[PDB]
Amino acid sequence: DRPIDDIVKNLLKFVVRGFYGGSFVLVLDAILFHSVLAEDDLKQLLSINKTELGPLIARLRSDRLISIHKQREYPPNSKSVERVYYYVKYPHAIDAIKWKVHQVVQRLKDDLDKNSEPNGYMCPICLTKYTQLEAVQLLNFDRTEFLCSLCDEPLVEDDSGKKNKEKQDKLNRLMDQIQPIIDS
Amino acid sequence: MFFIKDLSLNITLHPSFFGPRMKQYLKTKLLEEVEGSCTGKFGYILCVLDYDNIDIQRGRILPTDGSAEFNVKYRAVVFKPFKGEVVDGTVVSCSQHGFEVQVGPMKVFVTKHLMPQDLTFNAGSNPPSYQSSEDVITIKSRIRVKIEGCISQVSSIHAIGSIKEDYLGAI
Amino acid sequence: RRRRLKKVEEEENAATLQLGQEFQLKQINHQGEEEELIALNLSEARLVIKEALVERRRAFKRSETREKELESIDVLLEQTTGGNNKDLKNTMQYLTNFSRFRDQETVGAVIQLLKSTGLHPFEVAQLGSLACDTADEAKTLIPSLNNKISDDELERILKELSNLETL
Amino acid sequence: TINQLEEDSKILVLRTKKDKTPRYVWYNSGGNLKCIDEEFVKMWENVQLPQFAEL
Amino acid sequence: NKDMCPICKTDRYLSPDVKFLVNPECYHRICESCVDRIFSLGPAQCPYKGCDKILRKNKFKTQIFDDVEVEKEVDIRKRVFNVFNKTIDDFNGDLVEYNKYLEEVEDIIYKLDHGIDVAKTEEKLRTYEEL
Amino acid sequence: LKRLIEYLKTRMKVLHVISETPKSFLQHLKQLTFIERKPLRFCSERLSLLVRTLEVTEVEDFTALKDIATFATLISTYEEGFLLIIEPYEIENAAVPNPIMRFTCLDASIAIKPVFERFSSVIITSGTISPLDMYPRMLNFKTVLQKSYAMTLAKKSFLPMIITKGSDQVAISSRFEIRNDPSIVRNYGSMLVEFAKITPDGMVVFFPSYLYMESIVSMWQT
Ligand SMILES: [Zn+2]
Ligand SMILES: [Zn+2]
Ligand SMILES: [Zn+2]
Repeated sequence: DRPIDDIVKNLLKFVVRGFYGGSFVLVLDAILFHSVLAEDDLKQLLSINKTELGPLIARLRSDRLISIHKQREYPPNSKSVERVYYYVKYPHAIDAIKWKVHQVVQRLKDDLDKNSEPNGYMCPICLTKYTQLEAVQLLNFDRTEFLCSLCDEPLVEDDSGKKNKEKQDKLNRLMDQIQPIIDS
Repeated sequence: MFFIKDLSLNITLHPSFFGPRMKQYLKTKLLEEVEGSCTGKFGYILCVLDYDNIDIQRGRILPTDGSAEFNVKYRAVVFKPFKGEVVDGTVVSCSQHGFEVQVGPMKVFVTKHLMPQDLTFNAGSNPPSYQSSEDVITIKSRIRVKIEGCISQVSSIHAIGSIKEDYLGAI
Repeated sequence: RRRRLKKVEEEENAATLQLGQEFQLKQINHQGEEEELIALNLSEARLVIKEALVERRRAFKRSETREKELESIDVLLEQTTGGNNKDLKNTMQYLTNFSRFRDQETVGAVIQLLKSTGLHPFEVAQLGSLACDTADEAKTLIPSLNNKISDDELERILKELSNLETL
Repeated sequence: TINQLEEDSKILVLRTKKDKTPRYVWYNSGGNLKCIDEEFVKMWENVQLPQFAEL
Repeated sequence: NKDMCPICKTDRYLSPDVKFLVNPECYHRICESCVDRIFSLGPAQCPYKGCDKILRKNKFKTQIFDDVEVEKEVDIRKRVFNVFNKTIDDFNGDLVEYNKYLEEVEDIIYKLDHGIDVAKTEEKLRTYEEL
Repeated sequence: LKRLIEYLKTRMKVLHVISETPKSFLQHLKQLTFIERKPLRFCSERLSLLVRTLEVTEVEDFTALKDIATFATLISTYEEGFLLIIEPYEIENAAVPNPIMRFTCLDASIAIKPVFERFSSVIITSGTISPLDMYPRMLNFKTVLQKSYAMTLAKKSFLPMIITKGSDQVAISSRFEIRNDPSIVRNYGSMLVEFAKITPDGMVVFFPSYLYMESIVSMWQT
């Protein structure tokens, strides 16, 4: 069909195959194949229990990969119920993908920056951290060890800075994996 | 760094010093409560300038304690560190966590993460020191250090130093 | 006066010239008028403190080499002031060690030479305190001087500061 | 055969939670299924939405 | 890549805050955020793999030209012409000698660009700028 | 040549219109690239000599080098009567911007001055050169006699007519912003229809611009 529709279909397929499980993949692929799809339609095609699609539909709505319509009709047998329709809103969905991956990159930068300030120390007895700025208020009279304010225990070294290269590698491995997303 | 600033302090006089030389008692308690006293707002206050004319106005009696509260305004030399400022000093202690440098009245502790990697601890020396391929840093050694972090409490100020920048270190 | 919380502000950094809201360039004195923030270099601070101590010794009475200077100021300290002088003793020792200039005329020459530049008090006090040699070293020691002083002017003013350095 | 087609990412299948038993196979119209690592999956999970109409 | 910073792995599309910062000693497509993350604390080695040159924070600048070789050629030309500025007035109208001086300037610029005789040309540049 | 081309690439990355003199261009190029005017003045000659003794069979890659050498020599040896215009948009209809750099000759007398300096007798001649006194000012040359002849006819061989309005007295004009006016387009179409009906053999219709002709003929067919 329309080439931009093909591109957004492949983008939604890629993000549901990457960041979501196989049942999510099946539900969103059914949504991309049949444009609108009610709850009985998902049940008939996928043989998925109502309680099983519960977390699936809840996650897909909370990420806005699919959206819901609350229309009820009048069938000839007059046993009408307020059924729900599941479909895809392409611009809101792609905008959600951009916002999610963008701010994910943003606080990955924040996490590696927080790793990039020097490590400081932490007290194993009280399980509380103390950075280098306030450890020098807690150094001893012998001027050798930082002693905890409560436990009075010599402070041990943390690892915020030894893992900076590991965080950079994880960032790189995120980026080369999400290269199709940015191209789309 | 050293500054000169207008300062104001609320000082409390016990009623036993309500004599004809109450102003002299006020000035002496100003001396041994301000000279060398550390405040985080205005830095280490070192010496009080213009001792002949110190602004002392009327002192309010506290309604329950019965003591007199004077709002004394004075001129004093202070020493306030700032982040990112290069100061000189002398080393007074060394350890495996780092070493403290003495600038003014304040000890700036330089952590072991903030020296060049060629420079390493040597505790076998007496006193223990830091040795590199080109220089040694020991006690009573002239050294130039940049302050890149300052914490200031109500009555205590502590600073963090680093010599990893070029054209720093021993002088 | 407004009662906003105004809890958001930039961290005090020497490179950005942010020294806090009460180390601004203008200071309201005890007489009510505004005045330039008085920032002292190390030798200037040593001379101001020594002048204050000898004036206080004169008031109490009415009411040069490194070795002799240290003992002279120690006797002056113990004669003038009473208790809690560990910090002031360390300041006196630190200033007599790292005092670039000896006497009032040389240091006042440094203040007038740096006031000919029309520069920040913090920056000129840093220039008078740090025993720098070259312009690029001055720029990397004080990041505040970036895009403020030309390189030739910087190297010449540090050249006569090196000339004014004595003993 | 469904198993190696699944790790070849040629087909799509759901399995029971008790055991990996295929019951219904589809066609994988998309790409490979294991492009994104699991810690990136949780790292994606860590974020949420403030509201609707701003974006 | 000419569009993204390989050190911090950020595209210009989602992150428009990246900039075309390079260094004269080693020209690397590196961003201002990477520069402030690494070299603000102190001087360090080149984060791109296969290079380990020491470099400073204050020497970074934005690249004017698109070509790395052109950028380094004009930077070397500036580093030569700052001390080599003889003109036809300095040569007193001797056109052939001015042409020969221009030959020598382009020869030493080409030699500094290609690194063929870098030690001898650096020594000649130093002993000619000492005057 | 490579650093000159890179300087040109930097100059075309400007988001607004630059209208500058060649002297200003040369000063900016000298301060940013250390390229002088005199090596630029020999650029085309040096490129021709280099290509000659490289004896290359293919020059389809070197056509743009001819363009650059021509630009360099022109903008180097000419400084008065010329202007460099850098436009961020070559055409405003395009979505993506396409920058263009135009080195334009503002004085039409520059190219024709050596002709009048070389040749003693020049007869400027046209069927429809008017006004005649415009050309000795617009091109710096002196004319010994300028005259327009009036053709003598037994009967008036040609009929010039100026039509300022349509058949229904609606005003007609071909200014470019109202080219889509249905009344004016209909009046021009009706005029052309009647003139085609009453003209025996041939009829030539001249339009102010090709885009105008394309638009009005397309909507005439519509
Ligand atoms: Zn503890
Ligand atoms: Zn980067
Ligand atoms: Zn490198």
